[PDB]
Amino acid sequence: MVQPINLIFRYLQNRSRIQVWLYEQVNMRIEGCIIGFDEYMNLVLDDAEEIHSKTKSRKQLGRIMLKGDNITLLQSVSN
Amino acid sequence: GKSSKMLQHIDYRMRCILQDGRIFIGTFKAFDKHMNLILCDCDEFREKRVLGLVLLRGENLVSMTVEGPPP
Amino acid sequence: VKLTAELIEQAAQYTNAVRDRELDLRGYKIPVIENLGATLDQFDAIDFSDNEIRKLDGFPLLRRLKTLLVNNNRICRIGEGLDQALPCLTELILTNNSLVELGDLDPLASLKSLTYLSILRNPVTNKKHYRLYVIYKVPQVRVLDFQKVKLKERQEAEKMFK
Amino acid sequence: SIGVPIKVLHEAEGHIVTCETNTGEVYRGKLIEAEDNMNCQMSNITVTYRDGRVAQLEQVYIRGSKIRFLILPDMLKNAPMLK
Amino acid sequence: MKLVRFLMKLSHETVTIELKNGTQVHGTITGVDVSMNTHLKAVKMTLKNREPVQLETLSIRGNNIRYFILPDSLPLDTLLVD
Amino acid sequence: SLPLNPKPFLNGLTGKPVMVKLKWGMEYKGYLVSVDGYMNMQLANTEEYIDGALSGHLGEVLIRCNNVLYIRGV
Amino acid sequence: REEEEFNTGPLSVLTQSVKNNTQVLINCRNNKKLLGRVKAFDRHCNMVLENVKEMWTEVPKKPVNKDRYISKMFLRGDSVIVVLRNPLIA
Amino acid sequence: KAHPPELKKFMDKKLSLKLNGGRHVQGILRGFDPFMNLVIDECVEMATSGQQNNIGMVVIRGNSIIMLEALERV
RNA sequence: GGAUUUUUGGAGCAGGGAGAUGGAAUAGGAGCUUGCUCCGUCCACUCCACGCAUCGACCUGGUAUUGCAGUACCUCCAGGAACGGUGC
Repeated sequence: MVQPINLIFRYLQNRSRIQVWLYEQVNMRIEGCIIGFDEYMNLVLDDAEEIHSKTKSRKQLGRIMLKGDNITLLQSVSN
Repeated sequence: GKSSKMLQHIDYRMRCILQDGRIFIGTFKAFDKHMNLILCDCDEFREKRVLGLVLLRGENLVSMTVEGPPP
Repeated sequence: VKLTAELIEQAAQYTNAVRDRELDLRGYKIPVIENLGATLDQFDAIDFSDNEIRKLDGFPLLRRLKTLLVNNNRICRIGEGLDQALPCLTELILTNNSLVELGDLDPLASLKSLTYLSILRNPVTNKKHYRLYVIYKVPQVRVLDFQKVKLKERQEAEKMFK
Repeated sequence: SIGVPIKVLHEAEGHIVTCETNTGEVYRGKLIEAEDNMNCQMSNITVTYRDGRVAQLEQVYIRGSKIRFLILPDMLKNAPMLK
Repeated sequence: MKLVRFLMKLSHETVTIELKNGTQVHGTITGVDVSMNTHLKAVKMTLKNREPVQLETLSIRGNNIRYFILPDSLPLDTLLVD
Repeated sequence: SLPLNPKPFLNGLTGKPVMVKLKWGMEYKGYLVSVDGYMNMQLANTEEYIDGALSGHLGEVLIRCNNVLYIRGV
Repeated sequence: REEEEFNTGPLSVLTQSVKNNTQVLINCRNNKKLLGRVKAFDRHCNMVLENVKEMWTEVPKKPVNKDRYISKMFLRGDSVIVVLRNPLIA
Repeated sequence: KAHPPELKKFMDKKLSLKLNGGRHVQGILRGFDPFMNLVIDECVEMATSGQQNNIGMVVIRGNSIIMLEALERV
């Protein structure tokens, strides 16, 4: 049995780039490197980028504090 | 204090309106802290839909009123 | 034993086989259907079988009334204000009644929501071209005497008496 | 700590019932597992949605978060549900 | 401090409640619980682009109520003292 | 670097010009003055931005956690 | 603990509205902005206000804007989206 | 209270999960959580045109989980 | 007792484009009635991109099953698509 909190801790220790999809919003997602987490699934992304699938654009913001109530799915990317 | 607002309408036919615009008219038998309504032999109007014993959750409830006398 | 508010408040009401709120008013021998305002349109069907009602009239405004059982009665005339009192009347069972002429079916044409009609075991059904006259006078009815109305019967009803 | 509709849903496990979701999906079948948080796990279930896409699956699991209503048979509405 | 104790002491008053779907129900507040379960008697409800309907009783939940409307002659300064 | 929890990151971001964007598309840019444990934000000299264009200045703006989608420290 | 967090956090921005009797604006999720003086507040942002003015815009379903005034009202903290404090009472 | 969901029988089984906004994924579950969070290793998501895209090990939260159908006989 | 399955809400808003197309009986403004011209609100038809694909309910014809049960729904073929929702 693999826990999701242990997988999030392994992804934060590996410092790999992960993409987070929003809830009830399939057009725009976020992508970045998760540095830390909390009990409320609050992600701290360094040099994050908002990717819009409809317009095919990417806007960088930097240090972003994403709440866990909006992130619906999180996948690991190689970029 | 007395908490007799839900006990006075027990075993009576009530029509509850949903959030999407549906109306379920059924005999309210029991409730809980989450406002879970159990409507035995309930009808769905928006057309008539034969449902019967429908256990609707309290999250999709908006308003409830008395429909008629108890059977 | 006329139909009053105390007889309607003491009558049994439950769910029928079609999951509709029906009140069983059989075994009362009511000579006239009246004092139906005590139900407050809380019943979807009316079971008035085995009665002595002579005219199907005197009913108040009931938007929830969709089925009316008038079987085993002596109904010989229909009221002209049936559409103003029951706009959602779709089921009308008038089997074994006292209807003799087709002219009593002329106030029945005002019910636009009526789709199921039963006129079996009646002297009006034994007349010539009774089904064609019922199809021509009431085009909204789809099932007449447990029979589906076809296009050929509608064409035969629209051809004659046009 | 346990509600009376929750106890009625737990006592109706093993009967042919249906659960209509908030999106309109109706999972129908035998209620194999019914927890206190309206978690309905059914085996040999059938999907009849408001979309109408009727299919048959071996196992289905619908949580209580997106569950709108539940249609149960009237075999348990007489006793011991009479209070 | 707690708004539930202030809302529970507003019984026998003709108020109005506007929901999130645009339906406004005006009536006399008769029962208020800890979960803001508003039980009113002889209320009038007007939905979005619909006709107003009068009911002898109504029960609205606390999560479905968006805003409230109190009369101008309501003693809000005296009812705020716990 | 070291794994930082979001609560000291929100405590240390006070007094710096950040921008909090909500789920409705609008963002408020200003200096973060108050941040409690319930993820509530209170800023001073806030400016509203909608669709990449500035709307106007409001001053002290209070945004709850149920509507705020993200926050970026500028 | 609770009083210090209410007088030192974001709720102090509400507490400056009831102590000094200032006017603040509340933008809701129904595209309506109500400007008024906050009279009573709570931990769940239950705002009971007096002498409020609510402005919005409506379509015939060109559209047009509109406004209205209420003597005393009460709004729950769930529908409150934005709360802005500005020196508008002076 | 805080009872975990009955996911012991669906362990290491290929199931299809539905997420909000009309999302569909298929993969093998690798664990359980009391907050209804599921870890799907070697997951494949269905696009709008119908093509399947492999996203690898993903984590789905319980706030957007609609329905999980087991494609294998348990 | 406002941080994922119930009660302090992730809700709000808008229905593709064109055509010397057609109508506001009593309800638009301006060129300061009436007639005409212009512009930010629908429905009916036609054209491109019957908006698209899906399944359920449903109508016509042909066709198969004569079977004792407590039910999401029940034969198949072809045409038409009045309805529902799903993703773009």
